[PDB]
Amino acid sequence: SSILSEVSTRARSKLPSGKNILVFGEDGSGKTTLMTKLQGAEHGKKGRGLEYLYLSVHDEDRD
Amino acid sequence: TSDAVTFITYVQSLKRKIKQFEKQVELYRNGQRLLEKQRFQFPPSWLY
Amino acid sequence: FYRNALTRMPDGPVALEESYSAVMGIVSEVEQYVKVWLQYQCLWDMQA
Repeated sequence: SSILSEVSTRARSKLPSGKNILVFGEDGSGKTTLMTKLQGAEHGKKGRGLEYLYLSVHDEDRD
Repeated sequence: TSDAVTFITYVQSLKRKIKQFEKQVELYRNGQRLLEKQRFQFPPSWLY
Repeated sequence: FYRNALTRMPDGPVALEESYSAVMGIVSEVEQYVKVWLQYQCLWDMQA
């Protein structure tokens, strides 16, 4: 058995993933504005509690 | 002085090959980054 | 307009928190079911 499994097991390399960024900013300190401008959106949603956004990070060298 | 001048004429010959070598270099950065973005399995004997 | 009801919570943030928990639950399971399935892509990375 295996063989197919073990030859599949030899994945050549990997690209970084699974990072994380926290923040604190006081209520209405433009933290949402700064974060939303990072990925390009003019504004997200000023809500209550923990919120959640992206960093769509693109590298041309690794494409 | 024969040994020194032999060294010097050898490095003068290398002078010409320097630029052909350099263009070999960037053409293989071309090829290698291409091959990575073509996602081809680099063999174990591949020298990075 | 009134934005304080979270502190006006009768049961404290627990009802909020558990809600978030469901999210962290579901998404995790999702990627799990993804992960093993996504493993099949390895088949191309190896050549005949």
